[PDB]
Amino acid sequence: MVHRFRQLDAKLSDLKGLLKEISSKIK
Amino acid sequence: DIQFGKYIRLSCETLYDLMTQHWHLKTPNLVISVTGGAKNFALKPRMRKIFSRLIYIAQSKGAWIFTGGTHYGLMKYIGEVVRDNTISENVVAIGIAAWGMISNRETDGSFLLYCLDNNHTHLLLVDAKVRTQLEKYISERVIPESNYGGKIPIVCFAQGGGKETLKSINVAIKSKIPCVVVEGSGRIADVIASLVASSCVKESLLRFLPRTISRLSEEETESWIKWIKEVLESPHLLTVIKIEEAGDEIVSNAISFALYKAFSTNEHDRDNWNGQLKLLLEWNQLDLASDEIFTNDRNWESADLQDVMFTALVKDRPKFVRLFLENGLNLRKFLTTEVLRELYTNNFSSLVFKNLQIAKNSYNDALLTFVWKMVEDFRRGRHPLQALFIWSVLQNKKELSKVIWEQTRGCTLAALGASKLLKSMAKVKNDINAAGESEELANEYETRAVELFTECYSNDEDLAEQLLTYSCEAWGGSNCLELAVEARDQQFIAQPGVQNFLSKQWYGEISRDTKNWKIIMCLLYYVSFFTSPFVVFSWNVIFYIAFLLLFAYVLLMDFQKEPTALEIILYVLVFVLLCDEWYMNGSKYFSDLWNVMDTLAIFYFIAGIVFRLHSDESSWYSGRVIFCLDYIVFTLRLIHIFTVSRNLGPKIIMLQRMMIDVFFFLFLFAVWMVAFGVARQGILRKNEHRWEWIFRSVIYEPYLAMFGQYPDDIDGTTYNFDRCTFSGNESKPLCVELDANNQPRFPEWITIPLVCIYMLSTNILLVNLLVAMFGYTVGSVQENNDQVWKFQRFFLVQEYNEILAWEAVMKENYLVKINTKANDSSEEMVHRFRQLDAKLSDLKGLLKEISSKIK
Amino acid sequence: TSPFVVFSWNVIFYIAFLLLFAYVLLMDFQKEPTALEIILYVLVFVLLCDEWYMNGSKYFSDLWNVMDTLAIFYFIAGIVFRLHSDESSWYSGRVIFCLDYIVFTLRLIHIFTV
Amino acid sequence: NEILAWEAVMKENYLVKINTKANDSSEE
Ligand SMILES: CC(C)CCC[C@@H](C)[C@H]1CC[C@H]2[C@@H]3CC=C4C[C@@H](OC(=O)CCC(=O)O)CC[C@]4(C)[C@H]3CC[C@]12C
Ligand SMILES: CC(C)CCC[C@@H](C)[C@H]1CC[C@H]2[C@@H]3CC=C4C[C@@H](OC(=O)CCC(=O)O)CC[C@]4(C)[C@H]3CC[C@]12C
Ligand SMILES: CC(C)CCC[C@@H](C)[C@H]1CC[C@H]2[C@@H]3CC=C4C[C@@H](OC(=O)CCC(=O)O)CC[C@]4(C)[C@H]3CC[C@]12C
Ligand SMILES: CC(C)CCC[C@@H](C)[C@H]1CC[C@H]2[C@@H]3CC=C4C[C@@H](OC(=O)CCC(=O)O)CC[C@]4(C)[C@H]3CC[C@]12C
Ligand SMILES: CC(C)CCC[C@@H](C)[C@H]1CC[C@H]2[C@@H]3CC=C4C[C@@H](OC(=O)CCC(=O)O)CC[C@]4(C)[C@H]3CC[C@]12C
Ligand SMILES: FC(F)(F)c1ccccc1-c1cc(C(F)(F)F)c2[nH]c(C3=NOC4(CCCCC4)C3)nc2c1
Ligand SMILES: [Ca+2]
Ligand SMILES: [Ca+2]
Repeated sequence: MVHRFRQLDAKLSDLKGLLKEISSKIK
Repeated sequence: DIQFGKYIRLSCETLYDLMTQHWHLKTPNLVISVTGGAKNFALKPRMRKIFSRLIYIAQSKGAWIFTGGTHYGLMKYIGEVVRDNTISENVVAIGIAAWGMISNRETDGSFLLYCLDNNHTHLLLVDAKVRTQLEKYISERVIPESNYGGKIPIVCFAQGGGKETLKSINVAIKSKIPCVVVEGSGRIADVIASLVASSCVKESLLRFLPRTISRLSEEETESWIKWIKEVLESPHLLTVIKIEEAGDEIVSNAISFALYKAFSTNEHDRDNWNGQLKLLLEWNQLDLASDEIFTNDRNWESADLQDVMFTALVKDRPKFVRLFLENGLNLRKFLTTEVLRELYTNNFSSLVFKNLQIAKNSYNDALLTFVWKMVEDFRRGRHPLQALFIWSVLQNKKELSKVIWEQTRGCTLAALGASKLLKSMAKVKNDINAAGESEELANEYETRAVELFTECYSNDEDLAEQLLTYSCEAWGGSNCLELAVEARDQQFIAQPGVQNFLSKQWYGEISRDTKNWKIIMCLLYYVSFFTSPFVVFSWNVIFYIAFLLLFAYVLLMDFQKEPTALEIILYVLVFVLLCDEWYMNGSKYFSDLWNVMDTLAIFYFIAGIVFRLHSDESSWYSGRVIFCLDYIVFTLRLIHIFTVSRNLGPKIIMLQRMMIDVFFFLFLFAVWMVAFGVARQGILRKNEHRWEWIFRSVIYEPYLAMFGQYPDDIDGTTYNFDRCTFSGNESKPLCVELDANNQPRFPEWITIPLVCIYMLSTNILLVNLLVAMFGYTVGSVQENNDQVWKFQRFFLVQEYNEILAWEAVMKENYLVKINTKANDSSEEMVHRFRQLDAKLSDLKGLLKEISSKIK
Repeated sequence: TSPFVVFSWNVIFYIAFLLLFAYVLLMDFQKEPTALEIILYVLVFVLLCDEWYMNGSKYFSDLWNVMDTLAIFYFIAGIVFRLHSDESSWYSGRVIFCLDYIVFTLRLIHIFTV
Repeated sequence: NEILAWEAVMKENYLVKINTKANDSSEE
């Protein structure tokens, strides 16, 4: 499953990047 | 005093002066349960575990414990645990109680609205502030022999919240070094744990303690929120035992972390790092110390560390030893004559000293005397690393022994020597657990050496043998292989590499595994063939067989009155064999059975010669008989000779395991023989006055009965009077008792069933049972017999700079492999999911920050 | 006072008793009881007294106990035949003693279970 | 008396060990 959980972290990283981008947008 | 105990009963520092001298000694540490005991407390298993571990730690460190002592809830259990531990440094449980809640009050008085806890050793009466003042004074107390920079470090434990608990927490926080600790579960402790805004505080307080708040007035709850704000101002003093945690030694970790944080935040002890390191050394905290101190590479040159290092060696903290070595430390330079002298003179247990005495006196060995004289030389006032390893292993320090062994250059040799030392110490047995641990550690070191040698042989087969042949280099009298032999290391010698080396040596210069029969047929180029042990053994076997043939010919065909020259040659050959055995006399000649047997044979031969030379018929006949008896031993020596067959040796060795079964068989057989023979002889014969015939008819005939012979004088029809004699003036058995009519008198219906039963028991049942036992025995011990034969093969065969660096490289690779081996499996994911929650927490924090930004 | 030593003494005494019984049975068995046979009777009754102590427990529960009672009964019956002073009677008494000797010897199997 | 208390202590330790034994594995 380590192979497969590995897939999960990519979604979290992309979501964090988008969150930072939108935070820059508002401010 | 009190009966169920001194009670000062003072009103609201001076008490401490009297306490120190009159009653008990000073405290390296102190612990306080600030939270009071509710009328009803939830004593779930986790609380019980936490407080039992806390009490055990207090006993280990020897600290006072402060509690109310009302005999309700938590304090009841703490007192019970304290009493049980003290009965089985010492723990002291001082208690304080106000006269308001005491039901019965009397002025050596005895005691029957709270009831005082019985388990508390001491109690104080007041006509809570006194507790705070006493804690403040004890904190302010200055002692020079303190690793905490003085101040007598104090830790306060909180289990359940409340008004009194919050007041106590606040007053303690106002004073410095409170070191408050709050557990996960509690009426108000959960609030504090969750917090680490008025609206959020109100929400947490309501959800965690809903009912009590409604009773409280608005102003009072506002004041409580102010108190909680004051507590929340400084989070470094607060420490929380999170609920999710379920590991061991949680209490010790929490206490150590809180005390370390308090010491670090002093703002004047921050510059000093030795104190922090010593504090983290007292408590088993490796990761925290490594992260805080050694990682930064701030202010230490690694030269002073020696001091701290010494303490670890005496306090059994192997992980800190490894940490010091990794971060830079020359053990060779640190180890000096003075350091070793201090280590051996004082820190060395005298029990091991007398045990060394007894071990040396009981048995003498080269390495035992070497280590003995080394330790005496150190005590009275050269490979010091070996001395440190010996000191560590002797005291049975498992982990530190391995850590030290990792540094020795003679890895396998050191392991074998340690195993031999442990076995020799275990020989001297006085405690079961001590001997068990000694033998277990010796076996572990043996297995480690076997693995290391497997790697050595795999990497380089040709030169791995040089390690076995390589000498000690001052390590000890013997080398690796001899050291393994002395400790009876069947596992080590039974591995493929050592057996292959032994075979290659025994075959000699002859090319190995050419063909067995070619070498026999063959019986400078010739010198190499003629100097091999195989050929020498073949020649000796041939000579012995020829000697047996000559002995038989002289004994049977040509044995005249006067010694003939051929018999003189026989004498010369036997004395030549005696001279050959003179060489082996140097070793434990009487230890083994075959050696004593050969000495016996030689003695019998010389006695037979003495009879031979008398020249009298009755004397030289007895000499011939002596020679005949000696021939049996001389021939039976072939069984010992042929233990190297590789096909017969294991089977021959197996015979040693059948002795118990043979003894049981013989015991039953002898009992039955005696019973049956006595019964029959008494039944069918009168008084016998010839001793020989008693045993000839009681023992001999039943013994023959198992070989298919059937008794004849048991049936009247079969019985024949020709063999027997009425009187004793003859050499044949006495006749059966007769009657007035001159006929046999025995009933004949008693003897026949008896004989049938005896024959059934002996001929059939017993032998089949023996066969079954032999089958089970050969099945059970088949594998161990191979190891035993391989071990004896060493004796049977022996009867007739760059390498150091390469060993270091191989050992370094092996150590790197084994250290990371646990991480190689990586079958645990909890470790790894743990990583996920950090991202979610950071994302939630950023989300809250951006939400604050917009609003 | 160790049980090991007491057991060793009892085993030695039992072996000596067996030797004495065999000697009386084979070499010296005369018409009129001899003092040596009287000593043998005394020893057997001493063993009976010793078993009286173990009688308190489940004496008939185990096989060896009933076997020893049977042996004692056979011995006393053989005595009764022995004292009649008739050839046909004391010969049967000798046969009885011979049969009893088998049980007395076979008790060693039970004795050596430790 | 002392033996009884020592037995109680050992039994308490054993009970605490066994009760939390199922949680020790934590294979779920
Ligand atoms: C009076 C003499 C000259 C006549 C005897 C004839 C044979 C009975 C002797 C002569 C040489 C002997 C052999 C000399 C050397 C050996 C090797 C010896 O060891 C092994 O074969 C296995 C050793 C290993 O595997 O390590 C076993 C016996 C054998 C065949 C001996 C067995 C008996 C032999 C054939
Ligand atoms: C009749 C008396 C007066 C003279 C001696 C009779 C011979 C027939 C005896 C003497 C020495 C004996 C031999 C001693 C040693 C050996 C080797 C032994 O083992 C092997 O042959 C091979 C061993 C292996 O495979 O390792 C077999 C029996 C043999 C020939 C023995 C069998 C019979 C021998 C020749
Ligand atoms: C489990 C089985 C197979 C084992 C024992 C069976 C038989 C071998 C035994 C059991 C009882 C024995 C019998 C007991 C009594 C007698 C009578 C006996 O003759 C007399 O008693 C006459 C005495 C006299 O003349 O004074 C001859 C043998 C016989 C049949 C015995 C012979 C063998 C028998 C049949
Ligand atoms: C009249 C004649 C021809 C037959 C009887 C004489 C013997 C055959 C008798 C006398 C006493 C008997 C013995 C009394 C006690 C024992 C021990 C018993 O085995 C045990 O000791 C174990 C008992 C258990 O397992 O509990 C088996 C029978 C045996 C030999 C008995 C079998 C038959 C014996 C030897
Ligand atoms: C007429 C008498 C004096 C001569 C008999 C000579 C031996 C046959 C006797 C004398 C003392 C006996 C020994 C007395 C005590 C014991 C110990 C006894 O128990 C054990 O050895 C193991 C007990 C355990 O391990 O718990 C076994 C028999 C033995 C050796 C007895 C076996 C037979 C012995 C050697
Ligand atoms: F392998 C074995 F042991 F035979 C055996 C194997 C399997 C089952 C039973 C036995 C066994 C055991 C015992 C005991 F355990 F009781 F000793 C026996 N005893 C006797 C007899 N007792 O006395 C006799 C000899 C003296 C004359 C009277 C008859 C034979 N036969 C037995 C058979
Ligand atoms: Ca020899
Ligand atoms: Ca009995």
